[PDB]
Amino acid sequence: PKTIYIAGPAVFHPDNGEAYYNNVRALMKGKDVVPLIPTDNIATGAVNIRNKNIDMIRACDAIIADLSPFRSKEPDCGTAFELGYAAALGKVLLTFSTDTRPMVEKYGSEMADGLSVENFGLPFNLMLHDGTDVFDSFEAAFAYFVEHHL
Amino acid sequence: HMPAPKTIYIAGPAVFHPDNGEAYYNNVRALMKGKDVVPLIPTDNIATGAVNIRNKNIDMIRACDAIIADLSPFRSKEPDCGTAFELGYAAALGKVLLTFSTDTRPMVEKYGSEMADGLSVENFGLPFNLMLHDGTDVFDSFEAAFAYFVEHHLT
Repeated sequence: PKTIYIAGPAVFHPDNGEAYYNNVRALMKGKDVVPLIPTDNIATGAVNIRNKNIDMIRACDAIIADLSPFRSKEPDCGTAFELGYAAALGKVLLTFSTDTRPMVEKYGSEMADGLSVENFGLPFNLMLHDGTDVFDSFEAAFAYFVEHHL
Repeated sequence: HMPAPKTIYIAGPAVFHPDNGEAYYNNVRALMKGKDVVPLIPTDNIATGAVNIRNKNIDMIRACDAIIADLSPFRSKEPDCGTAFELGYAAALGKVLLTFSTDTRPMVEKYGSEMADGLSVENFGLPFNLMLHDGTDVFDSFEAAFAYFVEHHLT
């Protein structure tokens, strides 16, 4: 029974990600996979939340990271960190975003607020992209997983 | 003579500076002059192609003894996600993790509440997302993070 770490800023929504995770649970029910939900409200304190989340990344088979814009046109840094942790461990890396326009399109130019905008046809920072397509939703990323990863 | 200096990956959004970070990186080099430690500078203007840049940066992270990551606000009150990824990569490999920000106020002070624009703000007394904090002090500047490295990790 495989495990997927469910990374992303759903946890900051007013419902603490309840609807997002319920949707994730419903999709993976009965498919020999089980979600690993971040511990941001099952552990107490920043230290044990970080450690238990890291434990889940070490245990997972793949990570599905929601790189949708968070508070700006940039994805959530906590999700980015978890993706880097998973990448260093050789996990299967799957990402999606609700806005997959190239960064230069999102920002309107190759510079905003005095800072240059990456121009590689990618929707976000190039470190977050390992060659696999950026999917449109958790469903698309999860459907890709089941077909190519048992 | 320097057979085996320590190495530090210089992570952060300086690559997006209008000079591609040259003034920042030149100062990093000057700070390390004459010490048994050398900088590994992101390849963001070394290699062409997003694939090769990412591969080259990961090469440097795998090689490094420590990462000093600039987690200052980047285009918002949040740090740069590229730097955050590199910190996660280094953390998984067990590197020495050092971070700094030009704004070390807790997130709830930065955002002025525990919820901002319908999205909650972490309330753990940390200046940024708790994944990016491993227990070490958050320093004020590269200078401060590097001085901590010199005191504790150099010799």
